[PDB]
Amino acid sequence: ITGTSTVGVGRGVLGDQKNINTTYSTYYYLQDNTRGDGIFTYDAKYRTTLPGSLWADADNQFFASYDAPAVDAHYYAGVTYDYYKNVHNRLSYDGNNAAIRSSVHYSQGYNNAFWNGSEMVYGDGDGQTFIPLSGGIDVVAHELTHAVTDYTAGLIYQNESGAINEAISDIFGTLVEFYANKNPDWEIGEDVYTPGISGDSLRSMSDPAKYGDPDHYSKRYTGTQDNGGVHINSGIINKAAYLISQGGTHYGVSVVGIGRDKLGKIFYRALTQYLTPTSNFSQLRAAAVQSATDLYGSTSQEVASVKQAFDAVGVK
Ligand SMILES: CC(C)C[C@H](NC(=O)[C@H](CC(C)C)NP(=O)(O)CNC(=O)OCc1ccccc1)C(=O)O
Ligand SMILES: [Ca+2]
Ligand SMILES: [Ca+2]
Ligand SMILES: [Ca+2]
Ligand SMILES: [Ca+2]
Ligand SMILES: [Zn+2]
Repeated sequence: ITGTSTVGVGRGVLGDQKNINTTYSTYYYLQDNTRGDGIFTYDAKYRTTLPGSLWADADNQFFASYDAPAVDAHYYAGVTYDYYKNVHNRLSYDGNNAAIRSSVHYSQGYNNAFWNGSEMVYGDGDGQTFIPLSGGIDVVAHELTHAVTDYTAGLIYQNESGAINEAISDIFGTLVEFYANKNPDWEIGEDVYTPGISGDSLRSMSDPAKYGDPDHYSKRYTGTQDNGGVHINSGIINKAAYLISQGGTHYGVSVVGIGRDKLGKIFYRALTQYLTPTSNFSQLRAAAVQSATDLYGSTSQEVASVKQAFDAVGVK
């Protein structure tokens, strides 16, 4: 859409008011011209045909219930773009300011969100297991991060490399949640999962076992479902990442925490410089150790904490 940049206001999934970047040309569109080559939000209209229609509104006010998921997918994708640029100096997912596209209201009662190889897609949930998925900033950043991985390490979505792929998305989705300071935690999907149950979440990084996911390599899923447990074995890496940042004693192994910022720095560098499509857990350990060495020196505390964390979850 060619037109004039403006700013509209709307209400998100959780009922919060926010300003969003729009474009005016007869109608007001969900097109943000301020970030890279743009952020574009589409209406999939309860269908599965993608991307749908670029989102058009007559008055630049998005307070209708149908508007909510579009407001949050659009705003959160801008925050995520900002985190990557400001913290890691990366311009969009491809590092060259590629336009970011998202489609909301996909299918009917769809309990998921995904990156399709080219855009982000968000279900509205069935109203019980989930509310519209774009209302969770960690969900939005998890999605966008699948694009970053695809453009960098290219981790195949199955078995060990696939669980690394999932852990990266959970790790950066949590870092983005802390960055925006939106009631941050080490849990995934809490803001959009089981609207009737308080206190739960989809996965836990602090204690993956809480929901039945492994927190040690010896408890790894060896089966075939979920692409060989990509959403299951990611718990082993999630736990390692939480220990590096926060510290703690796990299975008798003590880790001194080095904080989130450094965790982000070491993970980003492993991702963009050392990981490959087929990397396994043991290769990730080597990658993280080498990144920390590059950044802080072989004899630093940072390197020491990375080794301890991996030894705690039984990776190597
Ligand atoms: C019950 C669901 C939410 C759990 C799980 N999905 C998830 O954990 C998150 C959403 C979550 C952060 C809210 N979605 P995802 O990005 O991991 C699903 N992606 C996904 O399955 O991607 C594979 C794919 C490749 C190419 C084209 C299309 C799809 C799953 O698919 O098993
Ligand atoms: Ca309107
Ligand atoms: Ca939170
Ligand atoms: Ca969270
Ligand atoms: Ca809940
Ligand atoms: Zn994922």
